[PDB]
Amino acid sequence: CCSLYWYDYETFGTDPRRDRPAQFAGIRTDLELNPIGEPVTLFCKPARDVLPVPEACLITGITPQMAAERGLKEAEFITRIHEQFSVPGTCVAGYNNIRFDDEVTRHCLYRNLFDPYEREWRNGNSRWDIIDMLRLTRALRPEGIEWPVDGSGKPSLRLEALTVANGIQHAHDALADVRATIAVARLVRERQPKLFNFVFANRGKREAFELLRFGAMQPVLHVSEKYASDRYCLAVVVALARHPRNPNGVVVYDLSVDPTPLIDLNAEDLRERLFTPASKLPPGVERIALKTVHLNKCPVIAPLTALRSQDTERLQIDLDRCNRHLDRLKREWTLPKKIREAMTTDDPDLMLYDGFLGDADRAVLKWLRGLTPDELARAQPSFEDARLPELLFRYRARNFPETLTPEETARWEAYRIRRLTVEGCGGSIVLNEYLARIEALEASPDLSAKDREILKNLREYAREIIS
Ligand SMILES: [Mg+2]
Repeated sequence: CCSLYWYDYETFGTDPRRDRPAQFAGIRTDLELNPIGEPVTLFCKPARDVLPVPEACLITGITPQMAAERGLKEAEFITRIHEQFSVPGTCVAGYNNIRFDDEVTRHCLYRNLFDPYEREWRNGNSRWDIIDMLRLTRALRPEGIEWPVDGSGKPSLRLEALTVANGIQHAHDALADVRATIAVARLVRERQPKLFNFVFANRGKREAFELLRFGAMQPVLHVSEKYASDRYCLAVVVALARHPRNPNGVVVYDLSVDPTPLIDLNAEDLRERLFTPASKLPPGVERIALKTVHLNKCPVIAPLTALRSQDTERLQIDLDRCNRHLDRLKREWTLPKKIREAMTTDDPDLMLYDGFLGDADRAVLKWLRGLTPDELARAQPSFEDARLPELLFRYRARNFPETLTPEETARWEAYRIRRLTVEGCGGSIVLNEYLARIEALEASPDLSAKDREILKNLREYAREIIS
């Protein structure tokens, strides 16, 4: 008895690690994509160490004042989301959620004393994202769907362009985005049900690994944001090695690129070119066409035999050339080891991926969360993980500031102000940039009345937050 929970954030900036959520929209559906129960819509009050990015507030229309006025404390905000997410059998899905919104969720759970991952895998739960399914559909079975292009003819998967081009539309608040996501998913399910079921059924770690055929040197299709839109985000790849550090990474080679440099260079030169940003490569030297597949992120892979002859022709795929390159790679006994060889703080808010929680810590965290604000002030717990002490403090200071001692309040105030004002103290943006970016935006000739009010609100928020 499983369900799909579709969601989206509007946030105060584009850095999931540092910029906090402002709005959440959620809609649960059955596996037919028909809604169950009511949509959820929540605002999150910004804690008093938050400085939003001006441009984001203009795009969303959401000021810190609006969020404070209509929202919940972050603890309750995330607890209500966590409730919906952790209902057994729930697959939590969205549109580009895995590489953005889910990171916002992980960091938010983390700060608020939840395990960042349990909602993703316990009690039959899982994740999904439709963006790579759409990339595969457009690349491999585009029939029956209008694939929009922008003004200069470049391909676009933007939610609004896609929905209008296919006549399933009906502004950018989170709720409209979520409903448009569900509708786009329905459209794929209707026009290409077999692909839809293939991608969905194969979305998990185990199943994605199996599709890679590691290590039979079998070429497969892989779609990714990292491959060029001019090639429909698709490449013919082969899995060559497990990633040295990331246990969920498999490194794959784009068989359209001459592998001579990968074969000929030593481990030192290979590491060098592989860590040189493409912009900084010398002239005549292209990049090493290796790419990491993150098995835990619902990567989309299909067998080479999914190509019909019109698809190969349409995608301008040279199978012989790929085969020729594959032959050369099969001959190198040492290549996997060489690849693995070539590929090899402080702030608790920035240390989510520094290590996993123990079973013990998880238990004390749960107990602390069950307490009332008063009980929580008296707790005096003991942690195995070194990150949790300071982390517990900020959680109390942000959501329950009336619960602090006089000297605790002075500690919060020192941290709070220097996060708001000094570079590298947690925030993506500090007060002076915030004001400078407000100035830049104020100088433009094409501000709406609404834009001005928002920029006015932002000035007032900065004035108020430092007093
Ligand atoms: Mg979104």
